[PDB]
Amino acid sequence: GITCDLIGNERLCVVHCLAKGFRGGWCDSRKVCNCRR
Repeated sequence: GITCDLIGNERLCVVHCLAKGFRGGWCDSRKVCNCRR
């Protein structure tokens, strides 16, 4: 599902975090979607 083509600029991932109710999300250096920030 959540994929990181962009790192950090990956709003398509960030929106998932925001949809869940997270402060936000970001793709880290591992190209993994993380939600918290």
